[PDB]
Amino acid sequence: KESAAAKFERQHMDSGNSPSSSSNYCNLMMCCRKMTQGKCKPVNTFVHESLADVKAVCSQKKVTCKNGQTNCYQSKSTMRITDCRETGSSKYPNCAYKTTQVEKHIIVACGGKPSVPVHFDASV
Amino acid sequence: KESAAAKFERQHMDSGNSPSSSSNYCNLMMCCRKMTQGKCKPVNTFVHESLADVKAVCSQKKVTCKNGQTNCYQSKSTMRITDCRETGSSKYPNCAYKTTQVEKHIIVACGGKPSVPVHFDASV
Ligand SMILES: Nc1ccn([C@H]2C[C@H](OP(=O)(O)OC[C@H]3O[C@@H](n4cnc5c(N)ncnc54)C[C@@H]3O)[C@@H](CO)O2)c(=O)n1
Ligand SMILES: Nc1ccn([C@H]2C[C@H](OP(=O)(O)OC[C@H]3O[C@@H](n4cnc5c(N)ncnc54)C[C@@H]3O)[C@@H](CO)O2)c(=O)n1
Repeated sequence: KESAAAKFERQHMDSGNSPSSSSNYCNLMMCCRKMTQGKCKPVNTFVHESLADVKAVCSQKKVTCKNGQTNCYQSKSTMRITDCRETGSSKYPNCAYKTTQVEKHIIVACGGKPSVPVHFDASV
Repeated sequence: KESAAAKFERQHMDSGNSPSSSSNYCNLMMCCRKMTQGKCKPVNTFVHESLADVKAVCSQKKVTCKNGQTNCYQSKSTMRITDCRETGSSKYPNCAYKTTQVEKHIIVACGGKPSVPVHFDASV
């Protein structure tokens, strides 16, 4: 059972965050986009550019993926992205992430026809 | 099954939003804070201030609640809040919300011993 006071805190209190400064962004989105089911996905980047701008990376600088595969492409320009990384304290099922906003080039692996991103490799 | 290109979109794409402009803030927070289990809570306000600052309202301008109850209090200073309201297409179990950030005085009902917030009444 939950107190009326505890209920007010759960429903109405979000001290330290807001839609214009959401440090809980990754915590929310990783849960929402289903990357915390069964285990916490360790790292995940969210890209804030247009889908067409990202599909287009498949047409830019060919590079080698981190593991060595050779179907990766580096974006010509830096992109507005958000890095989500588990915190040192993160313990499933309470997956915790550090939200970091940055502008960097991205490298994805592309596949199929036409060639579209099917894996996010790195941010540089 | 889900395709690799679809998986990539679900995991890495969020054009039009970011930790500094989270228009999906409400959609995310209403689900997280448990206000969409069963049905979609119609309206809800999130307060981005310290718990101390919100509890302190219980010591401010006594006023009558919307329904006529008289244990309501209005904040002397404005507060950073976010109004979450269901949208036209919102229908359980797919709850959708319009996020609106504003700065207004809040009115809450206080109760218990000691007196603390137990209900959010309105903003003004
Ligand atoms: N800055 C970073 C660094 C890492 N990451 C993430 C993305 C990766 O997940 P995901 O994009 O699902 O990719 C993993 C899936 O992709 C596939 N995959 C891996 N390498 C591939 C390749 N070269 N070509 C095609 N598919 C590949 C299979 C695998 O299930 C994860 C592990 O590398 O780390 C990130 O988001 N931001
Ligand atoms: N702009 C708005 C408009 C509406 N709302 C929300 C908050 C209300 O939820 P909640 O705070 O749980 O309040 C409901 C609970 O509060 C209690 N309650 C209602 N009035 C009370 C009062 N005057 N004193 C004590 N408890 C009261 C019991 C009930 O379970 C909900 C329904 O009015 O709408 C909002 O957040 N922002």
